[PDB]
Amino acid sequence: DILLTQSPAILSVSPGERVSFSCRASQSIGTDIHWYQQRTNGSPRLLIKYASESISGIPSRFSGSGSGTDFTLSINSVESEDIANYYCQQSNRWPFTFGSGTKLEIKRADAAPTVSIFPPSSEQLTSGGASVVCFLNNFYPKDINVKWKIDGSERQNGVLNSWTDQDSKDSTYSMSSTLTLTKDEYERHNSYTCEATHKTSTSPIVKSFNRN
Amino acid sequence: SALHWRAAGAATVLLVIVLLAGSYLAVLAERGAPGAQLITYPRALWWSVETATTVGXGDLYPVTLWGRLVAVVVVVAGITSFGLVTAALATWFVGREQERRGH
Amino acid sequence: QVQLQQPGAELVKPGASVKLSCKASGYTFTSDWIHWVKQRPGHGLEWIGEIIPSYGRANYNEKIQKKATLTADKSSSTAFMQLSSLTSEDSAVYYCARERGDGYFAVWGAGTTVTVSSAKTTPPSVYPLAPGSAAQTNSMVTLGCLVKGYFPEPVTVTWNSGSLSSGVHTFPAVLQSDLYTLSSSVTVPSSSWPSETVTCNVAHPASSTKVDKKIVPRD
Ligand SMILES: CCCC[N+](CCCC)(CCCC)CCCC
Ligand SMILES: [K+]
Ligand SMILES: [K+]
Ligand SMILES: [K+]
Ligand SMILES: [K+]
Repeated sequence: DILLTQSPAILSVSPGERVSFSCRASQSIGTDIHWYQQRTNGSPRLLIKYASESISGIPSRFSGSGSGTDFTLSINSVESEDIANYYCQQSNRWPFTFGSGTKLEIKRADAAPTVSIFPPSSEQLTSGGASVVCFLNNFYPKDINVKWKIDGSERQNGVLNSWTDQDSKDSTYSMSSTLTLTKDEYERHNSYTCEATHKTSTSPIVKSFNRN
Repeated sequence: SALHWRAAGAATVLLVIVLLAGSYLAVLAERGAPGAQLITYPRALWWSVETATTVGXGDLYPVTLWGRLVAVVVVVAGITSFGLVTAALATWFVGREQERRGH
Repeated sequence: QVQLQQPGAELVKPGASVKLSCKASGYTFTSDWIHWVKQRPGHGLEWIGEIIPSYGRANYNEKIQKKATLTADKSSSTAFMQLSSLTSEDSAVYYCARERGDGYFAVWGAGTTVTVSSAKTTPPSVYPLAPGSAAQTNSMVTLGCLVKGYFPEPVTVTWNSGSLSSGVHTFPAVLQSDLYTLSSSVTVPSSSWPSETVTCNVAHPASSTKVDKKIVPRD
């Protein structure tokens, strides 16, 4: 079988700069290579067929080159929408084989998170539960630390976090920290705070709210 | 229309059918075998032309039994057709030469 | 029009089987090959096999333990993949693609999240996320939608039935006690709310449920 090597697996590039992915086949496959783009939670979409032939609907900034074993997919002026995974696939010999995949990564200007604290919903309290949600939206770089405080004392139990991949609208990142308690534990505490410490601000950006 | 020109014409249409069906059947039998390159229809159609014309190449060839049986059919249909055209040109020449001799 | 249509999700007990679908539309020729691609979460694309519906011959990836059986009902333009004796290793997304016999996959389906687990199916609980009473709003305002206690993945969270796409963050789910949980964020201008309604549409295909929830300010 034909092996499709894609190195490097991650590729950083500044906005508006030209990027180039690399696909190498274990043996000569002529031009029988095809490129696919896959964003987060999306289906793959054909970008380039037969090394260099383009597709309708794919912007003109997507080009392709190479023959034999070395193939190249290039993007003139990378945009935030281009943030996705890029696979190559050969159809020269059976069976069809795919590449390992290359993730595109934009290096934008630094951005501070937009913190937002949300009390639990009265619909949720009816079912015997309380969950305080805190959003850390549209920051760069992706390194960030959330801190939970209840009545001034730091909290760590019942806290689950989730990070997004690099957002494809503005090349930023985002994070949600969810503090989950019962109604008993929630009703015997006054203030709930959410502190975000980022590379952009030495002072942490905090948001609080009192249940009373 | 005579016979040697009806057959020459019919053989051509029959050969095109052999080229098309051969291209379809080659991809059907070659897919599944590792290393097989005869697995897309456009290049299989090019291979069937190489094969019926007996140019052969070597950029494409079957590796499976039923793909090689499809090859045998495409070759024979190709050699026979291009030979049936030659036989038709002889009848045309032998015929018009009898007219040049009076008979 | 959507060419390849696949279900949202399927929940398979360990060792059981499942028959994924992939209904087709658009130009269907005799040279159509339907492929099935397996993608584990975080990993790449893995070719499983191919099927020619205008004949019914199926080929399979020689390099993997054959876990599939491809069929095709030519009358309904539907390709079926029959997986059986599944483990957690088989838990992944399964795309179907249409090849015009010329090597490339011209179009893909949305894929079907196959979750191999023993846990029961749980529909999601959707809860509003309106700002606290003492939160000074800038020119924008951030509203949210909390999806908790559901199994299995996935959930499709759209805002105002899809009309609102700008400024939306749907965070990945987290697994705990055999139940998933995630939240979605929406950021509309502060002036535009609550004069113009805002609603998150959360759809859990593994339970065939889709629910709304308007984000009103707190009483
Ligand atoms: C001396 C061999 C010549 C090869 N032929 C004639 C082509 C001459 C240009 C190939 C058939 C082409 C349809 C006939 C041999 C058939 C076995
Ligand atoms: K020859
Ligand atoms: K020859
Ligand atoms: K040769
Ligand atoms: K040769």
